[PDB]
Amino acid sequence: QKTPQIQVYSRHPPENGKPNILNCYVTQFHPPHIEIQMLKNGKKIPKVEMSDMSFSKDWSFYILAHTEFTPTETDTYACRVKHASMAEPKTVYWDRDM
Amino acid sequence: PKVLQIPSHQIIDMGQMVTLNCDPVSNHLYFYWYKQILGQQMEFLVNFYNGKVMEKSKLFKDQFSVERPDGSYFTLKIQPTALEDSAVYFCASSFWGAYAEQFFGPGTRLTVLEDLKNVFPPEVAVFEPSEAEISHTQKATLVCLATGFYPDHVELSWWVNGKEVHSGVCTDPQPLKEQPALNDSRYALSSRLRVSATFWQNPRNHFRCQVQFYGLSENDEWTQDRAKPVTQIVSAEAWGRA
Amino acid sequence: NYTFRCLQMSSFANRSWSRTDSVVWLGDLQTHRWSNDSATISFTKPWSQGKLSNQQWEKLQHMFQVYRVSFTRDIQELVKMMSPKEDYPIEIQLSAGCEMYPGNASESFLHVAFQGKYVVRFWGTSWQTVPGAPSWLDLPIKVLNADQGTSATVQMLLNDTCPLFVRGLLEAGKSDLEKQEKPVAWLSSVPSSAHGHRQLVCHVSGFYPKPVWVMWMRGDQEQQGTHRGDFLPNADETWYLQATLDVEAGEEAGLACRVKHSSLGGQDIILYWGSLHHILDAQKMVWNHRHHHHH
Amino acid sequence: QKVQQSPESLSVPEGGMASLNCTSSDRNFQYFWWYRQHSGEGPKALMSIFSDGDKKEGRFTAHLNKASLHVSLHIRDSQPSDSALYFCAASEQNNYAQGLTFGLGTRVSVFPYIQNPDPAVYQLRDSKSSDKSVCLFTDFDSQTNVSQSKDSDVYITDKCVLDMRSMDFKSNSAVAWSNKSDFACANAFNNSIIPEDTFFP
Ligand SMILES: *[C@@H]1O[C@H](CO)[C@@H](O[C@@H]2O[C@H](CO)[C@@H](O[C@@H]3O[C@H](CO)[C@@H](O)[C@H](O[C@H]4O[C@H](CO)[C@@H](O)[C@H](O)[C@@H]4O)[C@@H]3O)[C@H](O)[C@H]2NC(C)=O)[C@H](O)[C@H]1NC(C)=O
Ligand SMILES: *[C@@H]1O[C@H](CO)[C@@H](O[C@@H]2O[C@H](CO)[C@@H](O)[C@H](O)[C@H]2NC(C)=O)[C@H](O)[C@H]1NC(C)=O
Ligand SMILES: *[C@@H]1O[C@H](CO)[C@@H](O)[C@H](O)[C@H]1NC(C)=O
Repeated sequence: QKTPQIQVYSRHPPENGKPNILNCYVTQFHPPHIEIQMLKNGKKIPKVEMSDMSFSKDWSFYILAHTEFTPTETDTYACRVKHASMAEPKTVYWDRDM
Repeated sequence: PKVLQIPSHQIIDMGQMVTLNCDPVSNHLYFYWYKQILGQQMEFLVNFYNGKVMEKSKLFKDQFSVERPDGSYFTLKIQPTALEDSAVYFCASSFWGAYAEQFFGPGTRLTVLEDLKNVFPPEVAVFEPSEAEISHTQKATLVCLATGFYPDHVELSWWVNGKEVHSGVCTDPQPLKEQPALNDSRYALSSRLRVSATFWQNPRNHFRCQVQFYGLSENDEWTQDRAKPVTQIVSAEAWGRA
Repeated sequence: NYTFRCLQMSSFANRSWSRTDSVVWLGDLQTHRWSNDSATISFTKPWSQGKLSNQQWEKLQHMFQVYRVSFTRDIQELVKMMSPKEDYPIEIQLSAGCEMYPGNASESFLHVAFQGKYVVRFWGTSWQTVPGAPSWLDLPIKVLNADQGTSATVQMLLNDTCPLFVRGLLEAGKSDLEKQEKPVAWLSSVPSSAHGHRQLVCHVSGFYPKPVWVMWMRGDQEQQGTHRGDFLPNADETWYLQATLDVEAGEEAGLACRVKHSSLGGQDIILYWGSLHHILDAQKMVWNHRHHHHH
Repeated sequence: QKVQQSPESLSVPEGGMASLNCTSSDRNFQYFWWYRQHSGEGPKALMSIFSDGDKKEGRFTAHLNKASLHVSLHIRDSQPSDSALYFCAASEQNNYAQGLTFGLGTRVSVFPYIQNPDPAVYQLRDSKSSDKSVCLFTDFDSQTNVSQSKDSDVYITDKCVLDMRSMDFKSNSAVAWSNKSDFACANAFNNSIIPEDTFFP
């Protein structure tokens, strides 16, 4: 088993009020069975699109979650990931300054 | 584990619909039909898989139709029939469509004729061994002659004392036309059986030449006032001479 | 030089539950996807069929469909023979394709990993275990090699089909493979990590093809303490990359992020830290916070 | 033609060797199959040969040279069971659903060695009524070739090989008959190259 690495980032510069796309890049995991959730203020985003699952040179799996979003000064965005290698779901919050 | 074909031989009149049956190998996916003219050139006709035709040759006319319904034979229909369609039809099945062994069936001998008036069964006669040969070689060769049969639908077999023998038997591979100049000439076939002089000299030994002809069905109409040339057996017998 | 990759993901939970999903890539572009629920291989680009005729593609799909079915039956049966008896869950991954070289030169490959560990390869005319693979695999391999129709099919797929298909695929999708997508850059700062230090982030997004150059500069002097991050994919089949610089308070002045990429055409993105373009970007990208780092 | 085979026909002694040759005229038709059909049956595949070099399956070896599109078949220790029509089929490269492209085939005839030939022609009388007569040319060597009939009234069959399993004896035989009363066994087979040591009753 391999613990997944979650990376949350916007497609275009995080200008407020401007429609953008928020990406969540889950990598370095094994087995391929995973549950990826995208959150808006801790509430499940419904229209989340997923990339087809694939794997890297080291046989470890990778997947890209992404949703259309209009970032604001006051809202928070996160990626909740459930995987066999973890006892508790990991939640990485979108931090546009990193 | 063998591709089966029903019937072995079939005689049909021009224009009529004919169905050639085939039972492929169980677990095989890709099915085939081949046409073989005069036991020489083997011609591909059709490739059938998933319930559709996957590949067809130029030889696969609009008269030909192929299908495999669930629980029944892989068939080949010919409607209407033409004189040129007289050939041996081979069924074949494989696990793959290419690069894997195709398993062939015994084939069906289709014979499309202008009129069935040309169909004649064989006249079988056994020729007793030469007394010269018995004294010169101490071996007795007896020859069988099957004559005046049309079409080339014959199976010759030797029967000694009620049992079919294969040792010392030599049937001709292909028969000969009585009139090679004629388009529709009756064929003739011969076979030879050799036994020791001591065996032939015994008058208690019974030697029989059996010829199985593949003629017409009861469905076919016979207008001419002669015996019907059906799928019959014409056997000729002889005893040992002391 | 391009590499064509068919990535098969097979998962076996029990004697009844199994799942086989495949994804196909020509370089960093997805060309196909074949999910268990779909009975046919689906194209992800207009040029995914390459220069193959509809009949040619159909013939290929038919054998692939037969393969998927047979492959599940075959593994489920080899699981019974495998020791220890039934080690569920079973994770089998298959990596097959060819690498294209100039001219008619190409090199095919078929690699298999059991439980995420590379164990088997198809080499020449037979399936073979790789050095280090578990000794119990030798028997199922001998059994696999008995299938004459499988070795013949795999040989044609690898030797002929793969390079022939890719040759026509590169021709059909050249416009899309040779696409130049302009990057876009922006700046940010975070109080990480050592006391009295501030990390300066340079974000670069939407560039294609993959190779770039992102460096923090102080005039013409390349700042040696630049940490380039990993390439992160975007949904539109472009790339994201970031460069960080840890600097003491006030040392931010005079710094600039320089971005060099093929699509720009010599007109490099230069973002000056402190500049009006920078203040005007900062002003529209603000949010409510305090920073946390896990890395 | 797409698949050229040589020779048209071949005759090999028992225990002897036979080489069969086959060439493809199309560069795409580079993958080969060797099929064998016994007179009046459905063909049986001997072996496939998709990679260059030799493929030995017992007494049978197939060699391939894709570079020159040439495939061959070598039979060692030829047996009478090997007497058949040898077909060379070619499969098109990168085509997953296709038929076979057979050549005209090679007629292979495995003949036996005659230790002591006693060539003679005998007159055989019918079992039912003497009205019919046949001429049997038997016990001749394998070198002797029975030639085809010139006269249309007289029919002469091709050479035939009998095997007396119990006795371990084999003999060649030709049969001739005529509907015409003006027929003699001495003045029969005249068109054929019969040896001078021939016996006549
Ligand atoms: C698909 O591609 C693979 C390669 O990636 C290919 O496998 C190779 O096929 C060739 C030929 O069939 C093999 O080469 C032979 O190897 C042996 C020894 O290893 C040699 O005996 C061979 O013969 C040579 O030697 C003779 C002298 O004694 C010469 O007379 C003769 O001319 C030869 O030079 C020959 O070199 C090779 O082993 C494999 N490669 C591997 C890794 O196994 C395969 O054939 C292709 N399949 C298809 C259907 O095209
Ligand atoms: C998708 O995954 C499932 C899981 O095995 C496959 O469903 C099985 O398929 C066969 C034949 O259709 C059935 O006998 C089984 O009952 C199914 N098993 C289960 C657990 O559902 C399915 O075949 C795969 N999808 C496709 C298109 O093949
Ligand atoms: C087989 O696997 C599935 C899901 O992984 C599970 O729900 C199912 O109960 C399993 N079968 C049995 C008999 O437990």
